[PDB]
Amino acid sequence: SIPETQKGVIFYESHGKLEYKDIPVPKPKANELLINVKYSGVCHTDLHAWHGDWPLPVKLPLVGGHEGAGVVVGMGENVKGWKIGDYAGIKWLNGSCMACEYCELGNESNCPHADLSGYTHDGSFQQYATADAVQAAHIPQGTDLAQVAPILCAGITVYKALKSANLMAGHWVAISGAAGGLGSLAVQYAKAMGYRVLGIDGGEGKEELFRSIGGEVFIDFTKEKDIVGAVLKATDGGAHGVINVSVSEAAIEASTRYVRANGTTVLVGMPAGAKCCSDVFNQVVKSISIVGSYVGNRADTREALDFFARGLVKSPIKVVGLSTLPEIYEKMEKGQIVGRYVVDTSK
Amino acid sequence: SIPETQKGVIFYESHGKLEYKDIPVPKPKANELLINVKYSGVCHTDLHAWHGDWPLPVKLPLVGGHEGAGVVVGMGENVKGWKIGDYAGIKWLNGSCMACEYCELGNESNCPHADLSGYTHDGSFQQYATADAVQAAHIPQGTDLAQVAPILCAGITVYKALKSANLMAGHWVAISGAAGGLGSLAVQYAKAMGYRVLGIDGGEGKEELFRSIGGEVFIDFTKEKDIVGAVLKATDGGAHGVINVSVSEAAIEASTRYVRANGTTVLVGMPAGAKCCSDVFNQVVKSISIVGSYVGNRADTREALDFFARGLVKSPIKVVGLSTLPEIYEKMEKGQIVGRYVVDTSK
Amino acid sequence: SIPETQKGVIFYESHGKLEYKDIPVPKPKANELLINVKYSGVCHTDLHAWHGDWPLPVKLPLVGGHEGAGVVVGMGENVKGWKIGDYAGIKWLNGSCMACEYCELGNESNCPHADLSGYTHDGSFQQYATADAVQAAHIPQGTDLAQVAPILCAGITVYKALKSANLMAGHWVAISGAAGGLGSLAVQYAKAMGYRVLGIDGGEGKEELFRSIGGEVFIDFTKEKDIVGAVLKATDGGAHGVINVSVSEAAIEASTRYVRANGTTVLVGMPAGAKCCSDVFNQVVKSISIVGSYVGNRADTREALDFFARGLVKSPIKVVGLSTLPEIYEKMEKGQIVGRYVVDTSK
Amino acid sequence: SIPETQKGVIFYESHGKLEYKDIPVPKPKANELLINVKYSGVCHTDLHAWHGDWPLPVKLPLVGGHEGAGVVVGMGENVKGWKIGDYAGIKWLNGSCMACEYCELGNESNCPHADLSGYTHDGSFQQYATADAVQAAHIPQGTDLAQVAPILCAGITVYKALKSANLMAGHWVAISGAAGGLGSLAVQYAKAMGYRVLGIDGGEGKEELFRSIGGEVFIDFTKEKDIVGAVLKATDGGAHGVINVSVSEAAIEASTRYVRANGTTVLVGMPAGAKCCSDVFNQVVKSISIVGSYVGNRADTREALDFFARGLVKSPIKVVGLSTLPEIYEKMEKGQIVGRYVVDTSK
Ligand SMILES: NC(=O)c1ccc[n+]([C@@H]2O[C@H](COP(=O)(O)OP(=O)(O)OC[C@H]3O[C@@H](n4c(I)nc5c(N)ncnc54)[C@H](O)[C@@H]3O)[C@@H](O)[C@H]2O)c1
Ligand SMILES: NC(=O)c1ccc[n+]([C@@H]2O[C@H](COP(=O)(O)OP(=O)(O)OC[C@H]3O[C@@H](n4c(I)nc5c(N)ncnc54)[C@H](O)[C@@H]3O)[C@@H](O)[C@H]2O)c1
Ligand SMILES: [Zn+2]
Ligand SMILES: [Zn+2]
Ligand SMILES: [Zn+2]
Ligand SMILES: [Zn+2]
Ligand SMILES: [Zn+2]
Ligand SMILES: [Zn+2]
Ligand SMILES: [Zn+2]
Ligand SMILES: [Zn+2]
Repeated sequence: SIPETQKGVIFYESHGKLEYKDIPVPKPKANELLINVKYSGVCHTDLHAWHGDWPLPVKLPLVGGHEGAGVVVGMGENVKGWKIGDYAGIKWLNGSCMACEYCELGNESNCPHADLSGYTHDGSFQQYATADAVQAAHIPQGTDLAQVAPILCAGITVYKALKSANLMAGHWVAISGAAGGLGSLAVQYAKAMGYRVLGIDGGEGKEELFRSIGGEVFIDFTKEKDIVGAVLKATDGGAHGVINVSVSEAAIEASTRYVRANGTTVLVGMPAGAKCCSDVFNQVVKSISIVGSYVGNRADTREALDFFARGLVKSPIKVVGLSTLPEIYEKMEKGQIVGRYVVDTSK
Repeated sequence: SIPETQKGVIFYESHGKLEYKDIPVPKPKANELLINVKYSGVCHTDLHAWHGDWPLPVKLPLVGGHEGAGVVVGMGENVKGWKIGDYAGIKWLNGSCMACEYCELGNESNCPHADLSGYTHDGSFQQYATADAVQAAHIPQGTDLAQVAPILCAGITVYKALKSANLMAGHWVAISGAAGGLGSLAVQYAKAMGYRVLGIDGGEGKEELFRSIGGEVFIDFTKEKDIVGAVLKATDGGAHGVINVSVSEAAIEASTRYVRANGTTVLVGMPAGAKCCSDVFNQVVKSISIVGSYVGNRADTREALDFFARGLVKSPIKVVGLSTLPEIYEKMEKGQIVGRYVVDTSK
Repeated sequence: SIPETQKGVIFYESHGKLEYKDIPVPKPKANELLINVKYSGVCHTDLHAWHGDWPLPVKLPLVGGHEGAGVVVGMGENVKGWKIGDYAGIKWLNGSCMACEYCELGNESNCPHADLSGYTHDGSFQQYATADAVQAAHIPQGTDLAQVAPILCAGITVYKALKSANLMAGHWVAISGAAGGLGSLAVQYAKAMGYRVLGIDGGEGKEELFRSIGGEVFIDFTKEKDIVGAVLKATDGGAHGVINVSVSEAAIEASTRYVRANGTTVLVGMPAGAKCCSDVFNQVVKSISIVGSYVGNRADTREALDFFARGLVKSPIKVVGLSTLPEIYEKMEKGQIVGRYVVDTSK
Repeated sequence: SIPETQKGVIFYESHGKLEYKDIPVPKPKANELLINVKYSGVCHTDLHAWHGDWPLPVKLPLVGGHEGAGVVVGMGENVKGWKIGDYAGIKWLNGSCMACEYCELGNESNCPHADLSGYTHDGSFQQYATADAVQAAHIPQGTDLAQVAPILCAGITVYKALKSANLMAGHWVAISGAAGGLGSLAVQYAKAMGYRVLGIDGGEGKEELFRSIGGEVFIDFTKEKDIVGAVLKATDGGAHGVINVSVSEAAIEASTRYVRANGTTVLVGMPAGAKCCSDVFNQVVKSISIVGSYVGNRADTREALDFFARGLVKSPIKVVGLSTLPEIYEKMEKGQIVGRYVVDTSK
């Protein structure tokens, strides 16, 4: 039935050797599911984590990963709306307190008692993982789990960021980083949501990917000397919305400056040490809003998966073995990635 | 009955001598009210107009003023909803194209063809002024035009800001510089809107004043030094809303750090150099929004006036002669202005 | 160059003979466009005007029409944002006071002094008509004025209704009578807005049509009899939004019962007798809203036109001569109107 | 410690004899708290329940009551954020599934698996009761429990109904039934929320109560022949909001007809067999919304109690013995009640 030993990728100090090795299988707590993870998307977040790019410390030794699509093989005595066999999703937000003002308003990700997969809780870069039963993602039977894996962070994230840009069907959204993990999903969520899509990315056939997945206007940051100008021109006065999913502080500076007056620039990506600076005068006069968006809630999860089920968004994924995570991380830190890598935990 | 000559305050160069001289009485176009301004507010926005600072062309020869309280004394053929004897207010936004995206959404401020009182259009620093009938404030019968005049820029601006903060009755709002100028007004609207009010200011008896006008908690920048810590403590986790009257980089920056999760920190004035630098991490992790808020539209205005009608918002004013005006510009170009000054267009 | 005499369609009594006779060309006031209407829509609202049904005074002698597509051929002095040669649209709401609570909130429809095309103001059933410049639609260059004309009442009404339904991309919307008239248009906007579309209609091949225009599920009133049950089943718990084109008491009433919890059921047309009876229990227990939705404001309009610009909303039209008009009123006063009729003001 | 026997009021068939007798103390389930209830507000809902006024059946034999303010003396092994001694509130919504689309959106009351205090779950008309630990109301230590008891249904209910009327500080709200249990709280919530308050009730010193608790304009339905007229007059065109907490189908008819254009009428009260009927034309033309509101959620609970803690709302209560519930019910069915009766479970 349930083994005692499994394989994971784990590091013991920040930015230290990523070890592919045999580790213990974790036991569920009363609130938690034990999931046999079949695939895990790899999120740029997981790299920031390994590098120690963020002001919060990770749990060491840490098993990373937070886009885990697997099966429920065990559960706590306190878990309720779950059967053995159900498919489950391990997300960034392993678990919230579900008892504070924030969790009550559906801003579960902002709970100060938040427990995070691939940071403070052993994640989905292993064959077996634990996750809060209340927060976990109900994945419909029959879902190709390799394909859905990225909806679990990149998908819910950009979906919720779009809602928070307060667009309307027919308005322009500019996706900053349109070819990355988060970017190529945002592009589709946004087409599905009725927006006109402009994409800023750059690199080999990054454009091609963008066209193939429904985007309308592409601006290549490798070639366009005046990004702002192009956006302003392409959208006749600026993006009603901007979704910053680059890992560029620069790209973020620009997003403050090509967003439409009365528009909204959303911050999603979180580059090392990054500040968003904008001129006060300019932001006031133009009544521009700059909004931080942090993953999503359960309702965001249910909605975001519904888009995948209907077939309207689909990550451009390559499936490689878990034991190849050091390679994905090298590829990712060079922005070579066209969409998403998901790891098979069998290899 | 309607004069031909009038007294007013006008210049011929950027930073030219300010001529309290006689000038022609303007004739209203078919779309305008002609207004006999009895009192006008004076703020620093008028200073920057004079100085020729801000980017785009002033209209020389210019009569300044954008806070005009008067009586409709004449009107064009096209005018509707206005009677001779109605009390009218001349705001920053005098008129707009009424035929663009921005205008239609009640964001006329952001019109490409915006006509600006005391800038592109001769303003309230004169006995008789013209104004697009459609934007002009409908001051209610039985409003003291001296006491109401400053409300036409500061009051409405501050009311719009509080809406831009997007709070509900019972949420804490934090107002920087809360006892000086825009602050006092802010505090009073906030209170009248059901918000719990935290004030930050410093100096001779400002705490007393702040209490006397509805302020709940006062944080003293002279005697406290972990502002963030004390705002957090007092509001049990941060301020749902912030209005940033004081515009030091540091005061704004701190807002991003004492603002509650999912809260909104609002940028207000027209400061000609200030930057807002938010840590991307912290802004994303706490789901914070930084909303630039400009001048109110016609609905903002009617609403801001209704609270003042109800006796709920008062400004201490100091009434001196229009003839005295240059003296007051001159005191503003240093900083010898103690308080909120209203000009009497008869003296 | 601009004629003095013109042809138009005018009456002298409530339900009088409809004179296709020559009439003076109206002169625009300083606030108006003079428009050479090339095509006008014809709906039943024009029928009730003629008939003298609705409560308050028609303006005899009257030229009907409220769906006018033309070119700006002249303008008053006050007009802004308009050029000769611009294509313009004459809607139900022609002009308003622009100086009341209602006007300022973009709810001009509800103005006490609302000037209504083909009612209080001679409308689009004529070669040349005048219209308040501020409300007139800005039809984009490169729009076929025949195909666009009906969108000026039905299209916008139907677009506003869907907003009044307050749905998000991926929510089910249920549209009654979905293949006839307002329905087809509704369906197409809904689809273009990201909504999943359920249609209810009945009769000869309406299901086919409905599919051909984006409809997802079709519920056939001929062949099904637990409508509520089938709407519930198909939408897995009810329709987040309902647009009630068909106005039988029963069709509306049912809406309150197939609408999802927290959902919104929208009332649209101008039916001169219909009642909406909701069970208070059921409306309270399912937190249902019943929102009356009227004609779109200037922003509703610019948005509704932009979808049609993009090729996403088409109406089958049938173009017959303005001279032919009374025949069509006459067919409307019974119900011999097969489809959506547009008048050519040259023939 | 915890007795095995206690006293309750219980009936065995609908509208049957209300028995004051010795009953078993209930055992908590894993999810639940066992509360020693000290006081229970009595809600008109509890009467509708005993009479069988509503289309859903009660649990028989039923212990009524759903505004229970007491102490936590025991709890399930699965309960988490609770200590023995905490004060707890039993509300209408004993418990939701907390796992469906609705519960996720914070519309917990609309869960189809909803378990209801004083209908499907033994309520607070007894010394000891069970209640879901996740839904239960955290009452701050030191709260006078007799006074807070009504916040638990009447308070959260009207608070949430006001939010759902979408008013702004300065708009008029008309409370229909301003002197009843729900009414006198709505009046205060609304003053606290910055609205102008108009009240419709009637009966001995019902006005007096209204004045004493902060209401501005009272219209007595015992004396005013034209209620609509008076409201229209009193608020200069109608209530931006209406909160129907009468138990009159009539009063509800009127509320559809004195609500401001663009305003919102909220249905809260649920008289036997009641329909809300409104003219379609009138509701469309005026873009009026009619919205059902069903108690509140946890966040509504936390907010609503915060208003009581700050001292801004206070039920006008008489405290009598539980054993006197047949008398309260007789008084209530004659609309003699000026505010609220709370039952002491010691007598
Ligand atoms: N806030 C959240 O809830 C959240 C959720 C999930 C992920 N994230 C964060 O979003 C960021 C991106 O994660 P990702 O998984 O999409 O990154 P990726 O590496 O897969 O792709 C990023 C894209 O950025 C483009 N990009 C870059 I680097 N610089 C750019 C520039 N200057 N302009 C446009 N595109 C750029 C690259 O080409 C790449 O496609 C990371 O900081 C990650 O922590 C935030
Ligand atoms: N929907 C909900 O979430 C919810 C929550 C709590 C209570 N309720 C419902 O609200 C209704 C009122 O409950 P209550 O506890 O306030 O009722 P009350 O008896 O204490 O006072 C009701 C008032 O109605 C006045 N009233 C009446 I009877 N007819 C009136 C009329 N025609 N005009 C004005 N006031 C009227 C009476 O004078 C009384 O003060 C009941 O149907 C109850 O089920 C609904
Ligand atoms: Zn929490
Ligand atoms: Zn992630
Ligand atoms: Zn000013
Ligand atoms: Zn404009
Ligand atoms: Zn029409
Ligand atoms: Zn008006
Ligand atoms: Zn539920
Ligand atoms: Zn109740």
